[PDB]
Amino acid sequence: HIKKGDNVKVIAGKDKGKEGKVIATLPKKDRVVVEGVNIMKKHQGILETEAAIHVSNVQLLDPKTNEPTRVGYKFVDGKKVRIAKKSGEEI
RNA sequence: GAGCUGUAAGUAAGCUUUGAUCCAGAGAUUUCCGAAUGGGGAAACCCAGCAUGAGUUAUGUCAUGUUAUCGAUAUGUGAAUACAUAGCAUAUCAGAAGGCACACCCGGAGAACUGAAACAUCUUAGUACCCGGAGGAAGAGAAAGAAAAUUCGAUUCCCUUAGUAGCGGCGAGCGAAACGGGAAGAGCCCAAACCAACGUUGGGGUUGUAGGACACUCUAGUUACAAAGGACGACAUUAGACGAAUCAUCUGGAAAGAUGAAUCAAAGAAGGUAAUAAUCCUGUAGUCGAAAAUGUUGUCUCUCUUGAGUGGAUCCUGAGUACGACGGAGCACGUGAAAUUCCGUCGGAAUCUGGGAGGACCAUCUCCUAAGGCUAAAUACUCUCUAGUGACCGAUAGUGAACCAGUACCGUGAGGGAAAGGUGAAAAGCACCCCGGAAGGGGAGUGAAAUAGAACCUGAAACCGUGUGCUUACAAGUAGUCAGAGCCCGUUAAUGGGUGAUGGCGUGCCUUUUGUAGAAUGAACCGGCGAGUUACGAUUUGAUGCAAGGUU
RNA sequence: GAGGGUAGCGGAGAAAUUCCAAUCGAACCUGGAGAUAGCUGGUUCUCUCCGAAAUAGCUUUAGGGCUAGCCUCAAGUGAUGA
RNA sequence: GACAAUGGUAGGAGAGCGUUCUAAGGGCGUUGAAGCAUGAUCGUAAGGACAUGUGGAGCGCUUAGAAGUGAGAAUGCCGGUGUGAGUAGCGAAAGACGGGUGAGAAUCCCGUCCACCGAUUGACUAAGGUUUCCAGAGGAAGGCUCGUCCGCUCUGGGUUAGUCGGGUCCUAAGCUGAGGCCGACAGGCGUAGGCGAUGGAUAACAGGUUGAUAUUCCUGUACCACCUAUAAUCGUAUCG
RNA sequence: GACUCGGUGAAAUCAUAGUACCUGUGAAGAUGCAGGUUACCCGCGACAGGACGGAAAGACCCCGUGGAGCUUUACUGUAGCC
Repeated sequence: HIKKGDNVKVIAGKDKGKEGKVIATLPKKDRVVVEGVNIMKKHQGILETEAAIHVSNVQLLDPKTNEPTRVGYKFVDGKKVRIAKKSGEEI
């Protein structure tokens, strides 16, 4: 659904409306780490680190107008491509 | 199509768009024990022969293959004993052996407690157990039949006939069938007479509205029975792919909730997501896809293939069988007037002008043709698969087992057998300071909440403690009830709440008994669990529809 | 002392109903099996109306059962009750 | 608005309360559901509301339907916790003192006296057990008290054979046996042949050494079986 | 051993208990009922009369149309033998 290094928007949670770059992925549990989201404080001094959120809480913005949208698959070329729902432009 | 190195957090060293892991169909490798099979043996071990190979100056050692016992088939196959029909040796073999599914099927063998209010005939019962065959089913099956109609026409299963006929120390109890309505539905091959070959099957032929041999007119079938061995196109099964439609505001640690305005539907089945989502995620409706491997089939291929036979004198069918007597068993039917069907022992028929049956037996009539074999479909059952369903369970429940359970543990052994689920949305699992040898604890910090800190959701009663308002050391108490001063409080607001100087009355509860304070029985206390239910028949009452008719 | 043999409708016994894995007048385990019990014990919420018997006959019967007699609920026939 | 009825066991009849689930309709809940705790509330009974604290996600109402639908007794089953009660007991026996260790010593370590066994409580070895053996480090639980200690916990170690005891040697009892005999089925007997010590045969001794092994390792001297090459009898042997 | 101190620390039993005596009464032998008499609250060491004291659904006795073992000229069968 969301690949590593793509740009997404937080749709739900405590940081709703925060653009970031995915920098990690956990497909086994469906969780993804997005930079600047879910910062947590650990005890071991206090080392602040970023927690992983649910993959169903982030959306990909349109390339042209930066609008959160769903991903489609036209599959014209021999390799399938990700197509933005709002506009056919590839995401 | 970007991540990966099982459960599992870490600590490491590494692989991967040259496309890793992961999923599916085919191949390779596969130690030792175990039918275990080279010989032994206390299974998972020990000890050998033969052949061919490396190693070693040689011996010791090592590696890869072969050697169990019984069957059916070659070869030699000279003992008592001069045919020889003992043994005895080698060769060949998708020949056997053992193991499951508390389940279904056929056969062998075969109890008891119990009921009859005792008990032996009888019943429970041809049931349990044991053994031995199998097969995806088995078994049965092409009339020596059912009957009495102006007849039907292989077997099996369901409804009905019916709790009827009948059986029975005629007690207790047991218990049919044929007609009629349905599911399914095809039937064939041998022996014999005879015709050709030197106890191989070569032809010929298969039966009752009588057949064949023998004399006589004369141009389709398929390996699921009916004889059996292959070549040839299309659908499904075992990984997948695409797949419509939402944005704000308020309360929150968090929106899917509330408040407004928009949307998709051949998709409003469901499961997740920091709370209750048709439009956030995985899916659903619908529509596509198969290297290679299985199964079901369709086509031509392949094999195999002569049918009506008018006469009718002579010939043919299945024997120690059919049947009888004696002793048993089986048919709903206990020897009874017991027909029909079987086993052991003896005696023993007929031959188409024959033989058998129609509930003893005879006559007449009617219907069939035994003593050889094979045969699919309608039926029974469920280890274990792939989809699903529930006015079923929700941790003392549900399988003994929601946890690594037939495991802790118990027994020499065969066997018996438990207890144990829940932090949070996210480990964000309390850095640091202080008391202490530690354990533990008080602060700080994380979080929405730490009376959520892993002996971790909620946290009832028994039971054990601390503080306090009233009360008690002259008193005889199933401990309560009615009457009633003083002292301390102030509620769901009303003829209020707590404590109790003193007076009247009063010998627990259950079970069982003519009768219990009873010294008759039962309970240490608290919690959970724990006993007239269901399926087929009969009868009566209420309700309801129709009515000389009602209902399948 | 070591290694062996005899098993329950059975073994062993210089004999006691003595022993066969800590209870043997007939061992242990699983199954038929929820054997049978005319005998004991137990059997869970609340109100309203009515309300007994402990007798007769028969009984392989006497602490069991059956019919009759006394209770209750309905539908009926009418002074037939005291 | 009138008169008349209402004690009750075994039993008969009638009307109701509450619990779980289901179908329709209509409603509450993070502005806090169920459950739990408390109170001076309502109805003829079984029972029904309301407020507050705790709790943190489900649950009432109306009519009808369907039941694993109501607990104080069964010497009832399972779990938890009392009473007796700070009561009985703490499993044959001689100990004392001075040092050491340590948070903590009648109980651990070292030393000196004393006491007990000595056909033995001493020294070796079969069966059986199966790491209980050694060293350093530990004190939650186990040890009938204590514990710094341990047959307890953690980490790392320890068993050396041609000759000792068993296999490539033999056999008793007994147990299994190709063919074979006998039996409803299984399977019961049994010959040749095999298996089977508690017995027969059979080549090593004395010292030394480790925290833990010794006829095994080491030092010094032996013996048995089997291989290889080279020399003695100048064979009509030799092996069976 | 018991008894007094330090350490450790069970069991049978148990309807709730603020648990006196005498004469009488009662299902006929009362801590609990009637009438009298006596008794300030709470411990420790001892004795054993009674709570029909506590361990075992009384083995004696009688009942069940209940079991099991044994005996015989009880009934009906049977191995075996002639």
